[PDB]
Amino acid sequence: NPTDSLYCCDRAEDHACQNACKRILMSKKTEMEIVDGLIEGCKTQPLPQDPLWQCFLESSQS
Amino acid sequence: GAIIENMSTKKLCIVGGILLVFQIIAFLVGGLIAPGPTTAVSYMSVKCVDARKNHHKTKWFVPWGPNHCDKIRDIEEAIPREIEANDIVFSVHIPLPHMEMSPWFQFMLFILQLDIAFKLNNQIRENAEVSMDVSLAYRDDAFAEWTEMAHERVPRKLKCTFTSPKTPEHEGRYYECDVLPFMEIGSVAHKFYLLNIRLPVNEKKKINVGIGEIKDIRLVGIHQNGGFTKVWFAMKTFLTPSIFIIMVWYWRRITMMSRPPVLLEKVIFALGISMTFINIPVEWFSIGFDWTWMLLFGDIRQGIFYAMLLSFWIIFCGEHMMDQHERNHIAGYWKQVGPIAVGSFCLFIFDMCERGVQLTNPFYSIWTTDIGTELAMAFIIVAGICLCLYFLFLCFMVFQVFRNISGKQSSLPAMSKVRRLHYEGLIFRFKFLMLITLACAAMTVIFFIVSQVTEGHWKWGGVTVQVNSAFFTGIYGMWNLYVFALMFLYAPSHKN
Amino acid sequence: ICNKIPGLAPRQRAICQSRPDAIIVIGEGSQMGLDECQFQFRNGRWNCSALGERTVFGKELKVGSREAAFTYAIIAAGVAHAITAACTQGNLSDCGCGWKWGGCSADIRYGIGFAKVFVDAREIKQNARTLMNLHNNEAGRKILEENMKLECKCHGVSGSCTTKTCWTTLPQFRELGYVLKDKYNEAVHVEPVRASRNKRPTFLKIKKPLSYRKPMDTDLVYIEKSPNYCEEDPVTGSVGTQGRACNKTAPQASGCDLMCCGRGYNTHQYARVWQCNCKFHWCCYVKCNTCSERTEMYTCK
Repeated sequence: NPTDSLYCCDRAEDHACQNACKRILMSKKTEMEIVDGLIEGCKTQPLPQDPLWQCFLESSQS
Repeated sequence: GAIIENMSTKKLCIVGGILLVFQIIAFLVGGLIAPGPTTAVSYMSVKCVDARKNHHKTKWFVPWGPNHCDKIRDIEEAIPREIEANDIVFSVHIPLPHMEMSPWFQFMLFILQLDIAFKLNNQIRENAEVSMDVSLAYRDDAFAEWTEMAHERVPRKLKCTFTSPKTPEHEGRYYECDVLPFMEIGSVAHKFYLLNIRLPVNEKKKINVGIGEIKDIRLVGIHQNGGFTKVWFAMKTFLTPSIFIIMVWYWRRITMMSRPPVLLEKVIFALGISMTFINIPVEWFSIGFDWTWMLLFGDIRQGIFYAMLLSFWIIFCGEHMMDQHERNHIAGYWKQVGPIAVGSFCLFIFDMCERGVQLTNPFYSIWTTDIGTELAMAFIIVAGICLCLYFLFLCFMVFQVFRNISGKQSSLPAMSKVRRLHYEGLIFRFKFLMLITLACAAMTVIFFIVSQVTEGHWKWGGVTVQVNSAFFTGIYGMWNLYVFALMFLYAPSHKN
Repeated sequence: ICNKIPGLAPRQRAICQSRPDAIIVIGEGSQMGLDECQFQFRNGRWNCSALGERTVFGKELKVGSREAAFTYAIIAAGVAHAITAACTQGNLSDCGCGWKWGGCSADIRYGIGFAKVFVDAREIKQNARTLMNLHNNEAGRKILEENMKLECKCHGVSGSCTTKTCWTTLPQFRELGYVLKDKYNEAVHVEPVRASRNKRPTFLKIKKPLSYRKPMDTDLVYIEKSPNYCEEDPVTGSVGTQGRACNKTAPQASGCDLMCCGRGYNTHQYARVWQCNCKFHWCCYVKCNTCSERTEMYTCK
């Protein structure tokens, strides 16, 4: 459930990533389009050092 | 006299071979079957944050899992959030995730390792003393509430040194602090333990002020492996019936004779009684009850056996003096047995102060304060002096016995036949037991040194052998067989 | 999910999909290694930064010099250290473990075994650079293993050493960074070895005279000459020294005369806040005022 993981970028450092989060998650319904939207939304490749992607990967196990 | 005087060399060598086979088995049991004596698990405490919810009632902070605390990854992050001291509480959940503690772990021993960072304006004071506020709880299943075991203030004096130059280019490096003895209990009856450590600050009263700049609190938990405990209990369950049979036979051999028992045989029987007291697996009741005093009881049993053995050696040496000796009254040995009694009493009082008080306060440590250290060191020094005096007396007695033996051997052809064989039997008995005792003591010391200096195990073939546990099992079986051979060989021999 | 993460080999991404949570810790470890490298070289002309895109392992070095050797060694050491520290913190549940019989196996062996295979999995190709890379990663792991502190406590008959336990602890990573800096100050030159039958290099031997032996496993090893690092050049990955601050003093590698490679310095009144004079506790928030007087920060042109 992509909506259930919307809390992950409350850990994000930039408000731009947060706005991209809300727009994509309430606008997109498929995961690959979601991740492409995020990387094009606040212009950072997925990195296990980023707390946003850290939360996403961690919550993927739950 | 004793049986060993009359045994032919063939039967004596047969008995020696049987005892050697049993000794080999006792070594191999701990070498191969046992998994090692003890286990140390290092825990990194999780820096939970109090949001000022602990107003009156004792909330418990769980490091991980459901209901986990609002943890802080790096303690520097508290400054932006306006989080201050007296709020950050270090929490440890004693079994690592998806693990349980069991009574087969005979004890729990915890110590701390404070990670203190260097900083020019926040250095450790000259005599800094951390004053923790430690709380501990136990839980039986993963859904019940935590029940408070103990809640104590635990002061510890810091001993920290910084190797690198005290320069701003070297800020952030850690002090080389020593480990702090934290707590110990003799029972692990409960499955899960939660430990909460606070560091409250009141700079007016000088409490936890000037103790530096702590980044992290590491904790190490030491317990006895369940497999080693199982092996130990199996070994004791085997040994106890054998020592009972030997003791009953020996007591029958003593009583069913034409004379009252001599002092040497009473001392041998007392040594057998002490070793039976050790062999009895009363620890196998700790698995069903929360008896915290098991460590102290085991210490008392071991000390009793050590004192009895050291007294037996001097009684044997005294009894085997040929000339103007063989006084079968214990009162004549106060000079040489007295040091043993004094040293045993001093060590017993020291253990009562160290491990006896801990029953009422698991975090207690006699070395926490200077005066307690003075008392403990005085008792240990007096015990050491008594041991040195005992060893000097033992060497004197052995030398005098050998002088009398050498004097006796000159006149052996002159006495009658009965006296000739009697004195030859006394000589043979003393020589045999001295050789065996020296061999056993030398092997015990050598294997103890090996256990101290070795890695902990050795690899050969497709298996690894535990050296530490083989040492324990082998020495225990060795002294059990020493007592067995002592009681069997030195019982009175029948005459017909 | 992580099939798009930059800089991972296909086997590394398979491992990533296998266990999402291990990747978080390993990424934190690689970041710790890169941060330690950047702190160690803070005053150097090469500040452990390279021209390129950000990856989990940072910008890769286009020349196999001593700098790349130190970077890869610190990356491997950081990965292993983070895996072990996360295991001991309770962040990883599958780590180590058995428990009731043997007390579970060691933590450090699990950490090293995982970090070795994953970090070496990045070396997809095979070349002298690859053998150097594997040697440097193994050197980092070996140096981390050497610096573990061994501690023992006696809990025998009363307090005696009749029975004592011994356990290893991870070294705090700043000390390991200093140790690897010392090793970097003595890295050894190398060329690969080649034979008629194998047709490709299998191992590597020392270039420097007086010896022809294989380099020791704990030595940092490099194959290419180091550039000047103060000229911006994309063919070599040097970002240049322009814009970097300097102390305008005699000491080596810190002065503007050496930092700027003769181009001089530009300065301005920066006036840092320099908050000072606080009543520090052992941690956490304290109240104090600031004492920002003045500064003139010199920077290379």
